[PDB]
Amino acid sequence: AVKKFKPYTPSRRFMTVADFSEITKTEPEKSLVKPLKKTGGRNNQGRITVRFRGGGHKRLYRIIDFKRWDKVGIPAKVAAIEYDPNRSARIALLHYVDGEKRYIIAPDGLQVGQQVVAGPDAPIQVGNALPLRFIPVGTVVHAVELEPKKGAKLARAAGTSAQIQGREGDYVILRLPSGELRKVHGECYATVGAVGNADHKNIVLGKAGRSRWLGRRPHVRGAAMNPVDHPHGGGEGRAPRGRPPASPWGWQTKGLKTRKRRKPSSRFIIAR
Amino acid sequence: MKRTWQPNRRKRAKTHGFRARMRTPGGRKVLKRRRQKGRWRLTPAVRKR
RNA sequence: CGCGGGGUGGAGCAGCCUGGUAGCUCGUCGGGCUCAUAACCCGAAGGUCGUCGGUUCAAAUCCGGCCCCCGCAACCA
RNA sequence: CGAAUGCCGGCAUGAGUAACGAUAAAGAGGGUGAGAAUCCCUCUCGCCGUAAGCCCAAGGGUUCCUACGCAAUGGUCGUCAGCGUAGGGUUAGGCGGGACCUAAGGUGAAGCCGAAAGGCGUAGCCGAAGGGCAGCCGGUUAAUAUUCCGGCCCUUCCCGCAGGUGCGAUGGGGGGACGCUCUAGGCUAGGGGGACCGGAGCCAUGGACGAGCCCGGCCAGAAGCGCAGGGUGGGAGGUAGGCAAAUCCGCCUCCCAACAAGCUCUGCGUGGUGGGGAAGCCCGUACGGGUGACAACCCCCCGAAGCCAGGGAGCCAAGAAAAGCCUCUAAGCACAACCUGCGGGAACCCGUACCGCAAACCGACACAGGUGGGCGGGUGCAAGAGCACUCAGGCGCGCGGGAGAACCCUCGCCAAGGAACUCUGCAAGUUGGCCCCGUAACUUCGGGAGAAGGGGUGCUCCCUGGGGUGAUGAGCCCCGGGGAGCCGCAGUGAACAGGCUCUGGCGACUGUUUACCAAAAACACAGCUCUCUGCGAACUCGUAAGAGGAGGUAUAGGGAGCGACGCUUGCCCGGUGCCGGAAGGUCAAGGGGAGGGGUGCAAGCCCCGAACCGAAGCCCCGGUGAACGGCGGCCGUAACUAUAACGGUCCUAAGGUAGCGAAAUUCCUUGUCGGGUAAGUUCCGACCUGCACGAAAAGCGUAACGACCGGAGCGCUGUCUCGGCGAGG
RNA sequence: CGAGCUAGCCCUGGCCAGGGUGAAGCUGGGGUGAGACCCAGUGGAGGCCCGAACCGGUGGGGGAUGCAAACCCCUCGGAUG
RNA sequence: GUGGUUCGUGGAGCCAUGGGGGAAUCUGGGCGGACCACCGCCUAAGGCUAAGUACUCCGGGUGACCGAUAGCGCACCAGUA
RNA sequence: CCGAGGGUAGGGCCCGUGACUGGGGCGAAGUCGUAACAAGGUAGCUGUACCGGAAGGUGCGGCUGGA
RNA sequence: GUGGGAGAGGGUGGUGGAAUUCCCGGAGUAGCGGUGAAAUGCGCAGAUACCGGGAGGAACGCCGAUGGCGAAGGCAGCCACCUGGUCCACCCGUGACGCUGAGGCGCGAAAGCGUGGGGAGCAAACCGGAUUAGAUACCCGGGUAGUCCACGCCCUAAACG
Ligand SMILES: [Mg+2]
Ligand SMILES: [Mg+2]
Ligand SMILES: [Mg+2]
Ligand SMILES: [Mg+2]
Ligand SMILES: [Mg+2]
Ligand SMILES: [Mg+2]
Ligand SMILES: [Mg+2]
Ligand SMILES: [Mg+2]
Ligand SMILES: [Mg+2]
Ligand SMILES: [Mg+2]
Ligand SMILES: [Mg+2]
Ligand SMILES: [Mg+2]
Ligand SMILES: [Mg+2]
Ligand SMILES: [Mg+2]
Ligand SMILES: [Mg+2]
Ligand SMILES: [Mg+2]
Ligand SMILES: [Mg+2]
Ligand SMILES: [Mg+2]
Ligand SMILES: [Mg+2]
Ligand SMILES: [Mg+2]
Ligand SMILES: [Mg+2]
Ligand SMILES: [Mg+2]
Ligand SMILES: [Mg+2]
Ligand SMILES: [Mg+2]
Ligand SMILES: [Mg+2]
Ligand SMILES: [Mg+2]
Ligand SMILES: [Mg+2]
Ligand SMILES: [Mg+2]
Ligand SMILES: [Mg+2]
Ligand SMILES: [Mg+2]
Ligand SMILES: [Mg+2]
Ligand SMILES: [Mg+2]
Ligand SMILES: [Mg+2]
Ligand SMILES: [Mg+2]
Ligand SMILES: [Mg+2]
Ligand SMILES: [Mg+2]
Ligand SMILES: [Mg+2]
Ligand SMILES: [Mg+2]
Ligand SMILES: [Mg+2]
Ligand SMILES: [Mg+2]
Ligand SMILES: [Mg+2]
Ligand SMILES: [Mg+2]
Ligand SMILES: [Mg+2]
Ligand SMILES: [Mg+2]
Ligand SMILES: [Mg+2]
Ligand SMILES: [Mg+2]
Ligand SMILES: [Mg+2]
Ligand SMILES: [Mg+2]
Ligand SMILES: [Mg+2]
Ligand SMILES: [Mg+2]
Ligand SMILES: [Mg+2]
Ligand SMILES: [Mg+2]
Ligand SMILES: [Mg+2]
Ligand SMILES: [Mg+2]
Ligand SMILES: [Mg+2]
Ligand SMILES: [Mg+2]
Ligand SMILES: [Mg+2]
Ligand SMILES: [Mg+2]
Ligand SMILES: [Mg+2]
Ligand SMILES: [Mg+2]
Ligand SMILES: [Mg+2]
Ligand SMILES: [Mg+2]
Ligand SMILES: [Mg+2]
Ligand SMILES: [Mg+2]
Ligand SMILES: [Mg+2]
Ligand SMILES: [Mg+2]
Ligand SMILES: [Mg+2]
Ligand SMILES: [Mg+2]
Ligand SMILES: [Mg+2]
Ligand SMILES: [Mg+2]
Ligand SMILES: [Mg+2]
Ligand SMILES: [Mg+2]
Ligand SMILES: [Mg+2]
Ligand SMILES: [Mg+2]
Ligand SMILES: [Mg+2]
Ligand SMILES: [Mg+2]
Ligand SMILES: [Mg+2]
Ligand SMILES: [Mg+2]
Ligand SMILES: [Mg+2]
Ligand SMILES: [Mg+2]
Ligand SMILES: [Mg+2]
Ligand SMILES: [Mg+2]
Ligand SMILES: [Mg+2]
Ligand SMILES: [Mg+2]
Ligand SMILES: [Mg+2]
Ligand SMILES: [Mg+2]
Ligand SMILES: [Mg+2]
Ligand SMILES: [Mg+2]
Ligand SMILES: [Mg+2]
Ligand SMILES: [Mg+2]
Ligand SMILES: [Mg+2]
Ligand SMILES: [Mg+2]
Ligand SMILES: [Mg+2]
Ligand SMILES: [Mg+2]
Ligand SMILES: [Mg+2]
Ligand SMILES: [Mg+2]
Ligand SMILES: [Mg+2]
Ligand SMILES: [Mg+2]
Ligand SMILES: [Mg+2]
Ligand SMILES: [Mg+2]
Ligand SMILES: [Mg+2]
Ligand SMILES: [Mg+2]
Ligand SMILES: [Mg+2]
Ligand SMILES: [Mg+2]
Ligand SMILES: [Mg+2]
Ligand SMILES: [Mg+2]
Ligand SMILES: [Mg+2]
Ligand SMILES: [Mg+2]
Ligand SMILES: [Mg+2]
Ligand SMILES: [Mg+2]
Ligand SMILES: [Mg+2]
Ligand SMILES: [Mg+2]
Ligand SMILES: [Mg+2]
Ligand SMILES: [Mg+2]
Ligand SMILES: [Mg+2]
Repeated sequence: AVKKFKPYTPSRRFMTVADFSEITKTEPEKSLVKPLKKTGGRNNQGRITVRFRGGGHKRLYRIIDFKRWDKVGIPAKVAAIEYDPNRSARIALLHYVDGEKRYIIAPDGLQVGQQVVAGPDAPIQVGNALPLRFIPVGTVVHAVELEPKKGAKLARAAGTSAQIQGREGDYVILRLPSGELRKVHGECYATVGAVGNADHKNIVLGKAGRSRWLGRRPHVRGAAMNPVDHPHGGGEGRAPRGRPPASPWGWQTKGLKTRKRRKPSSRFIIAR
Repeated sequence: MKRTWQPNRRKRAKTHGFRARMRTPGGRKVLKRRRQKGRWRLTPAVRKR
């Protein structure tokens, strides 16, 4: 989708909005299973650690289910599909037959009315979740766990997905939304299908405000400020850095790798 | 234009208050000295009810 | 005015700083192949080294004086 | 002690000089008084009136009220006072705050961390104009009143009775509970009109005894209705979720409803009763009292932004918690307990004066400054919180009197010319509201547009079309059309109310900034690209613990630069950076000890110490420019000259492509041609010999946009020729 | 020792008169095999437009032992983000 | 690896120590300035212990100390206005 | 009232002219190279795309007016 | 109409093997590439050649034809669904309903452009090595857009019988 606009105001011409057709006549969220008071704040205890944040629409947290072995075997019916301000993926709310309700990040396909479930059993269909081993090599899938019982963590962004590649001992090779081939443990669930609402990468914010709404204040270039507060700074009419591009704190930012070398997680990785 | 003193009872006891100064090691010393110097008033005289 | 770089056969460049020995590409001349010209092949010629001085036994080469040439600086007021 | 712009104090000079704090404005009579422009009274004049009038809040803290007083305080005076002396004055179960709740955030048992001091820290606690919560109208004081008193109406607790029911928790569920914009129906506040009702009175100056002028025609109000409107399905089986249990909630499944029919719950009327009640006239105030009065207390119209409220519609940026309250069950307990009615008793602490856009708060001051919330009447101008006047109310700003020079400030006007002024039309002028004609290039089809340029605008009479409230009518209130006619110099007659166009530069644009000399072409900006980061992420703060990132997960997050958009973004990896290279060279502690020394009669003890084995880094080998950067010189050549498509040579890591160019880059320079001019170092169009443009410190364009900078025209003008008169301070 | 001025963000309240312009979306019609699309009428979008409150501070003038250690007059930017 | 001592790595002991290795109970162990031999001195890894010494909020005595711009900031209702 | 015309304002078409600039046509014997015609010594022609003093080259697909 | 027939006609989904390139393991050396000849290039840091495994992309050998099909452009492994045209027989039904077609409309190789994906081989531009007088070419080694998919444009051709 992606709503468009006629130019009746510069900016609201290039501006592009999402299409909330996929939003089952829902909107008002569900008390109980979410929401919780969401403590918004751009800095830690005192100081500001991440810069340029703050401001932007008030938000309510939708406490989603990111570990599904909670209900192994208990099937549930997908009730609605709603908007979640805390993420890029739309989310689906679903009523188990157990009578319990919980939200799930909604996969592309999954339609309201559908029945979905989790566990070793589970049929390989959009929405169902199973330990990685039991999933057919090659099938795509989202909401992966990295270590058994620790909760989902990979491919949860709007319309992202990972594809299974092979098996190898108690591990199974994956291919993350980034292109890294990772070795994940067999016992990590991963609900099947891709995340959906993949038009998300196409929304043209539009104006200055639009960014402000999502809570992101203006970002000033180092080049603009002085030597006192950033490498690229001073002296006359602009300047060409004058040294290898660096961050406010001073480490190179055009090429310098960061992953800490001797990490134990190294051996389970294979790509880029 | 607007100036720098905008009186506020709450802020004043809340900041230069007595329990305020007792709470920290530096403030307790603030008291010591003032006590040791004589000062009729150890801390500002906030008021009302 | 000041700083440093440079004048070498006809053209463009080496050759010095560790003085004795001028090298390369083109061009020019004679000869070949072609019907003929170019290409290609075979041979040959050409340099007071910007000039006036001395330095040494000996100066393109070292050192000072001028003749042009090129580039850089001419800021604070 | 004679000097140190010395230190403290006292006194001079400028000097009876500048000032006396908004240009809203004063005059007079009569009081009082030792003493009145300045105090009290009355008459007249002027000023604010979406305040310069009222109600809160914060701050202030006796300033409130009354009596007696001027030495000082008042920018003069002072009999006055916000000043001095004394006395009085602030009354609450319903207002606000606390014996209620939670937000951020603090505090912080458990836990973790830190040389010490201390740092974190799920529970709990604390934390408020957010939630919960029971009072309205009138009367009295010199000063308090939703507080005292009158009327009317409530809320809790406890102790009874009278009945009902498994009662019951800090525990389970429900509710409370939520955005922004736009909105419907019916009400209220508030306001307009009245031939009706109620009133002291009044015929002036030429007319008017008239349905004449003037004044006023309500407020509160339980039950019960009535009118609006908000909430909400009722049964029954099954149950494995709601961290124990539930009959509750949730999930299936059959019934009946789908309607607000019915239950409730608010608001608005109406309501037993209770209260107010003008002008004017009389009085004595420093003000209030009395009469008017048995006051009347009625009919229409406008009408909310307020009420019904958890109303509806739309949208994307997707919009607190906890308690009270309903319900559910657990331990317990069911002679308890809880629910419903009726009684009797109990209901505490603090605030309450007065100032409050200001002479009482923030500014050393009776300071032209600063200060959040609510009410803010009437007429006219299209509307309105704008504008002019003016209600209620409150002012004339605590030095006056004269004078009528220059010169200044603010203001008005001008012959003829009209930008000649000048760095620049700076300043001033022009234009100006509504209604209707009518509008170009260009363009991203929206815009440019209020383009430009025009005409209409008053009042009188006649005819006529819609609504709105009433019934389908009168009136009352909105919107229209058409025809005649009147008067002025002039009809948004005063007040509020764009000068217009052309073309360049910069930046896309709305935004932001050097509080107190710079508002921009600078910052930001959507968007483009590079780069890091697989999640106990990178990164940032911190000694740590920790926290942000993020309750996110590559369509995600951090760093850099570029900066809507269009067409594009060339070549060089030699140097620097970053990246990729299990070969080598070098390499620190350490391993290793050939070998050497010192002492001992000696076993020994103690030193030195070469092979060799030894990381990362450097070297080296590669890559990589939307990484740091760079992107040439000298000669010759064409059948007029001239110039060079062509060539030669030297050096380079490669040797600037496109596009642009006397530029926001051009020194020589007012380059040279062309255009605007009477004339143009500026401007615009070209030319290229680009001192010293050039491709994401982007390049060249670009509709729209601008208190940005340059040029030009029209209009208009005291800017100028070149002044002149008038006004007030 | 200070964030009672000022900068930023967190929690929770408040405020923005009155006019313009008219987006999508609906609805009717047109059209097509079905569309796209074209018309009205409705609709009320917007870092849209005028303009008080309010937030500013552009140009000139006054003020410069000031009324004021940032003021006053005229003029002006934004004003549902 | 450092500190302490006069000792700044010096031929650098001793006395303290964070890091690693790591004993013995009198024929045991430290020290006497690298080390070694001899000759000597002490007996670590547990603790308590007057007096002599410091100071002057306070009381007293004295002054080749001041005499109200001195002397304490204050002679005086001053850590006040 | 209409009204020739004149005045003000802005559009539409056309002709003229303008520094400079684009390509063009023509002009016996100037310079560069050799593209096509023989298999033209890389078969040629082509739509497009990029590049180059120049003819032209190369990429993609097509045609026989070539084998 | 009824009953049948052939077909690389068209759309979507799915799937098979061969080969290539890269990665990993084994084994193995002193050269491999390349051309008219070479050089650039690759390789003792372990290449070329052989084996084993893995990833991915694109095009479908034999069948294959001078064949088929479509209106043209054009269409080729295999499967399925959805779908157009078409030929034969039977002469059953309608009953002149027919031919052409300004405009409109739809389709339209390749290159190209937009947004996103993908990227093995190839290959404009470009960089190197030769050849030449000079080579911005022909040859050789590199190599980017592109070639591939989705959707939206673009309308050209020796779109040729
Ligand atoms: Mg909750
Ligand atoms: Mg911190
Ligand atoms: Mg803190
Ligand atoms: Mg994009
Ligand atoms: Mg920035
Ligand atoms: Mg700066
Ligand atoms: Mg800093
Ligand atoms: Mg720096
Ligand atoms: Mg510069
Ligand atoms: Mg530089
Ligand atoms: Mg710099
Ligand atoms: Mg100077
Ligand atoms: Mg002296
Ligand atoms: Mg003095
Ligand atoms: Mg004087
Ligand atoms: Mg005087
Ligand atoms: Mg005077
Ligand atoms: Mg005054
Ligand atoms: Mg008035
Ligand atoms: Mg007093
Ligand atoms: Mg008083
Ligand atoms: Mg008195
Ligand atoms: Mg006086
Ligand atoms: Mg005064
Ligand atoms: Mg008196
Ligand atoms: Mg008094
Ligand atoms: Mg109590
Ligand atoms: Mg409490
Ligand atoms: Mg909390
Ligand atoms: Mg703490
Ligand atoms: Mg806490
Ligand atoms: Mg609490
Ligand atoms: Mg409260
Ligand atoms: Mg209360
Ligand atoms: Mg009072
Ligand atoms: Mg409960
Ligand atoms: Mg609850
Ligand atoms: Mg008369
Ligand atoms: Mg009533
Ligand atoms: Mg249970
Ligand atoms: Mg009365
Ligand atoms: Mg609602
Ligand atoms: Mg609580
Ligand atoms: Mg019960
Ligand atoms: Mg009170
Ligand atoms: Mg009061
Ligand atoms: Mg107010
Ligand atoms: Mg005054
Ligand atoms: Mg004041
Ligand atoms: Mg204000
Ligand atoms: Mg009003
Ligand atoms: Mg008006
Ligand atoms: Mg006004
Ligand atoms: Mg005049
Ligand atoms: Mg005149
Ligand atoms: Mg004129
Ligand atoms: Mg002039
Ligand atoms: Mg002049
Ligand atoms: Mg000008
Ligand atoms: Mg002006
Ligand atoms: Mg301009
Ligand atoms: Mg402009
Ligand atoms: Mg700008
Ligand atoms: Mg400033
Ligand atoms: Mg501005
Ligand atoms: Mg300024
Ligand atoms: Mg964390
Ligand atoms: Mg978080
Ligand atoms: Mg990023
Ligand atoms: Mg910039
Ligand atoms: Mg380089
Ligand atoms: Mg490099
Ligand atoms: Mg390299
Ligand atoms: Mg490296
Ligand atoms: Mg090494
Ligand atoms: Mg030029
Ligand atoms: Mg000229
Ligand atoms: Mg001229
Ligand atoms: Mg330049
Ligand atoms: Mg530049
Ligand atoms: Mg570049
Ligand atoms: Mg920049
Ligand atoms: Mg650049
Ligand atoms: Mg730029
Ligand atoms: Mg702006
Ligand atoms: Mg004048
Ligand atoms: Mg005067
Ligand atoms: Mg419409
Ligand atoms: Mg609007
Ligand atoms: Mg706006
Ligand atoms: Mg500002
Ligand atoms: Mg405005
Ligand atoms: Mg030491
Ligand atoms: Mg010893
Ligand atoms: Mg000893
Ligand atoms: Mg002791
Ligand atoms: Mg003294
Ligand atoms: Mg004395
Ligand atoms: Mg003193
Ligand atoms: Mg012409
Ligand atoms: Mg011409
Ligand atoms: Mg020739
Ligand atoms: Mg040829
Ligand atoms: Mg050929
Ligand atoms: Mg050819
Ligand atoms: Mg071609
Ligand atoms: Mg080429
Ligand atoms: Mg028949
Ligand atoms: Mg046809
Ligand atoms: Mg096509
Ligand atoms: Mg194509
Ligand atoms: Mg290749
Ligand atoms: Mg090639
Ligand atoms: Mg040749
Ligand atoms: Mg053909």
